[PDB]
Amino acid sequence: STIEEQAKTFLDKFNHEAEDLFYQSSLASWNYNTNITEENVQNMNNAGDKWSAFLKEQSTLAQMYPLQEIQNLTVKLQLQALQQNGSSVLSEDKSKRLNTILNTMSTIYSTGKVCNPDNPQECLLLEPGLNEIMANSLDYNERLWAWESWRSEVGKQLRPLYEEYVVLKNEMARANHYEDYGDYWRGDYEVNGVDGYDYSRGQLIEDVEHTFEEIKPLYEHLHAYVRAKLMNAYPSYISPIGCLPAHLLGDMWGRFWTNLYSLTVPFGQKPNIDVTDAMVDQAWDAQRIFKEAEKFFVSVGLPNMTQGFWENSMLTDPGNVQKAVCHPTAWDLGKGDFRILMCTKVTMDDFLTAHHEMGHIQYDMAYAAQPFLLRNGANEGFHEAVGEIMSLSAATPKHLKSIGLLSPDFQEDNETEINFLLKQALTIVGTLPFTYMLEKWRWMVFKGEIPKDQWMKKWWEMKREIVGVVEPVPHDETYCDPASLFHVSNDYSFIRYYTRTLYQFQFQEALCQAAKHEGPLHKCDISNSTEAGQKLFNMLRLGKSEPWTLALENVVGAKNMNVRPLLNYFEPLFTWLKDQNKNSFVGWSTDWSPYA
Amino acid sequence: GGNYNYLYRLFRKSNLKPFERDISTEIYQAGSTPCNGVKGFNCYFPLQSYGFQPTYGVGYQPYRVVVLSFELLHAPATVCGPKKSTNLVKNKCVNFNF
Repeated sequence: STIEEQAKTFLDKFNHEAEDLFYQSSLASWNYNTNITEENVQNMNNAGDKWSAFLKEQSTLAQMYPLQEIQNLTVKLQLQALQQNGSSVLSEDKSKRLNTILNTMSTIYSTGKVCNPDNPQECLLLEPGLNEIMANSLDYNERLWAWESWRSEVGKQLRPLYEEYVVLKNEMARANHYEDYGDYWRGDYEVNGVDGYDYSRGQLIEDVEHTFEEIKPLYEHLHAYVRAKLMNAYPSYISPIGCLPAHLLGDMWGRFWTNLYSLTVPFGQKPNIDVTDAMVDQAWDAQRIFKEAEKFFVSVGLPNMTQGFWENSMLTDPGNVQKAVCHPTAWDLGKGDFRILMCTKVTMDDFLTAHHEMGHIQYDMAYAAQPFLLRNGANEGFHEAVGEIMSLSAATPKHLKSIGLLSPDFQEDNETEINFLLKQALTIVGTLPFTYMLEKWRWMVFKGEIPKDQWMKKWWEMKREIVGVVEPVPHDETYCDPASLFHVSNDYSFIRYYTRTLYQFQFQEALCQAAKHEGPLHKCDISNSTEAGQKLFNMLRLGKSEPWTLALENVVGAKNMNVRPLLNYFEPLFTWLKDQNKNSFVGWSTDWSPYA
Repeated sequence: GGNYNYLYRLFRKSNLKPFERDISTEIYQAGSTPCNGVKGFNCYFPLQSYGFQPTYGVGYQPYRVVVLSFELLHAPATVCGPKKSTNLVKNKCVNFNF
């Protein structure tokens, strides 16, 4: 019989039950995440196992279709998505071994406990405490000891597991018609549909490093400024020619330098802008915050937020034994069900968090018209970019004053602009080299280009070159420093946050261009710009129904992945640093270590 | 918990004529393999059950619809709307419609 027609019928029959089963599972997960109780675990057991038994046997049926003659690109793509066989392509023993090692890795990583040697009866965890002591302290021995303890008592026993975990992962990557698991992680960043916009998994391999060298001078100037600040704050502890140790950045992974902002403040005489007192005096509750934030979306042009939402979704005050998770999430339960899960309080951080969450909620509405299997973004770097672009746009003092939150007679100058630019740069642009080096490490360790022995040496020698992070204490081959990270024992791709930031900056620059705004790119306002909303909405609704190459054609001018706006956003910061690190050599030397 | 008492046809060989109803429960044949009254390789059940819930969003909730169709066959007509009447007045030359 015909294939394409019966393929469409099978797709529709699948989607009919997929919609309601996913709806039920998401509703149960939402209910427990709002109502944390003991009786809401067995129901998720019976729901998740059913969801798994629905996602595989239907995919098992997605093998009788010869996906080579289908003319429709959408049907072919959807069937290919269902044509995935998962990790069940191996034997049962190997699959159960993989599941066992994943579960035990998660459990052991979730049991981080290090004791202070003077009192071995007091072990701390990754939660506040050890992490809080490390982040907010002025000392060298304690922070270094905490770093060593965390990366030795958690970074050693996971190494033998990782040894065969990597080879098993690459093994069923080979069994899944992929040369390496790196290409498995790069399969998403690939399109093989319409001509002229073709992309390949191997293209992203060389598409990552070439867009960073243009940002390298800015990172070098920032590192020189940080080194000078450390010299005037931590005398005789940082090499002026070289760089700083791993632990002195602020975080053990060197991901963010937010904890270092107070030490490296450009102009600490003037405090940063905080209008929490405005909420306190004006009595702006959670509903007022949410409505005043929704006025931004109303002004943008996106559709108004659905009625009944305040009823179903919890917002504030878990209160009594009725406990709810305080992790702000946007839940798309399906069948027209969208909800928010956050512990709203009186804080501008909570203001921006609610902004990001409602941005995710609006993105959830965006792909409502898409079919069941096309209700996802084109690539992983779009959801968070969309969430954060508006948060960056809604944090300007002009935006605060526009809602009447601020007086019309301020005297803002370049000092506060520079201070805010450097405060935001310590986290935004200060994580790109770490993301790049971590992604290279994961790609090469899943590619097999480096043997077992060339793991610690290569990792440290490239970390010193790229980020500028030296070993506070020497390590040996048995140590696995990257193993003490969230997205290293969880098998989650980390390239999301790399392209995500560039998507943020490109889309923000495009909105500023087509938003009737002039001046520096860090002071753009997109409120009350209906024309700018349509530019985003043209792609937000599409989701995964169209290529990401086509996605970078309705918002940005060019489909190429060019880092245009990063060098212009921190332009005042760069020209201020031009007059800052005049007497300090920029860069670092890979020959000095804190121990020797 | 979900109102599953509502079902609707999803697969049929052809369309519906105006004012045509079919309650046939024959298993649809997407492919060419015959099926002896049971679904299988290329056969699916032609009716799908609704899962209506109060938690359903706008447009997905159950809706009650009634369509009135008016027929005027040459037979005598009896379905007609009400016709009101005024009050009678006496001893005054008026025009009436009894």
